[PDB]
Amino acid sequence: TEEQIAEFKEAFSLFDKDGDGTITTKELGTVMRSLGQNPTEAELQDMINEVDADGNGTIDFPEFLTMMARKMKDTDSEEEIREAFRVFDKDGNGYISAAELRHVMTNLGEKLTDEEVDEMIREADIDGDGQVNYEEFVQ
Amino acid sequence: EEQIAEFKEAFSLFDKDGDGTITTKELGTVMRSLGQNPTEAELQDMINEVDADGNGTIDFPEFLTMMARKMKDTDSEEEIREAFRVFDKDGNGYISAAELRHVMTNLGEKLTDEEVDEMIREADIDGDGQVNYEEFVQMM
Ligand SMILES: [Ca+2]
Ligand SMILES: [Ca+2]
Ligand SMILES: [Ca+2]
Ligand SMILES: [Ca+2]
Ligand SMILES: [Zn+2]
Ligand SMILES: [Zn+2]
Ligand SMILES: [Zn+2]
Ligand SMILES: [Zn+2]
Ligand SMILES: [Zn+2]
Ligand SMILES: [Zn+2]
Repeated sequence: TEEQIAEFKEAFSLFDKDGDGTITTKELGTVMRSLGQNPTEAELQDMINEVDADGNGTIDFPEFLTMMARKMKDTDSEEEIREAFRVFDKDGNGYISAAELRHVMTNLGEKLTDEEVDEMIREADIDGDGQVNYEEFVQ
Repeated sequence: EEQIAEFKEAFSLFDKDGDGTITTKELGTVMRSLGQNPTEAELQDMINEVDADGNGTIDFPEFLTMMARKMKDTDSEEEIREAFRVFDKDGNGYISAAELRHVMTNLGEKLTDEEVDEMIREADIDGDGQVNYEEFVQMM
């Protein structure tokens, strides 16, 4: 456990009174109340929306992690996209090359022709440089 | 950091014609330049241990495998595990449904609770409701 997952798993399961894997405004409100806080039904749905990546109005364990990390959903989202980008950028120079895309896609089970790889890099290459950078990846 | 600049320096030495790939011909020239007379078979062999895409020649990412001391199967397994780690947000060794949904969404694939639960279904071989590493390797 990191800056403790185990503790966050503890916390989450306190909040998630009914064990359904999500924390509602209802359940969130009960806990805040127990600590002598009086949030409104809007303050609560706001607390949830800060982290509600799948937009369902409720907090699942992953999104709960965002909360615990202090982050908003947009920031958490950007960390995850970067971890993805890093899987492809094997040499870590900030750009995915055609060879890297082909190499890693193949290693992840998706064998692509030199045709399909060159096309995928074409499409995403906005800077015009023959390589896919982080901002370019983000689409 | 310095490792990669020197690996990049090395690759360009080998890849005399700036191709972006290293052939048995080019590989053989450098070995010849130093101590050895490898056979065509020995060279094709050297390449085959890192040729992930099977095209018979060494590109730069495959060249990194060599320089990491690895074979292609080992390199491949590390890259899968890095992928698995993107999904396993809490790092306990299992991709939950909530995790798959959460990370797919954040990578620009919004899936229904329906499709996520199906995806975990199909890859979940031991029936525990979660996708472990070996199960992930199978799904890919
Ligand atoms: Ca609940
Ligand atoms: Ca570019
Ligand atoms: Ca190759
Ligand atoms: Ca997990
Ligand atoms: Zn949610
Ligand atoms: Zn997240
Ligand atoms: Zn790169
Ligand atoms: Zn060449
Ligand atoms: Zn590799
Ligand atoms: Zn399983």
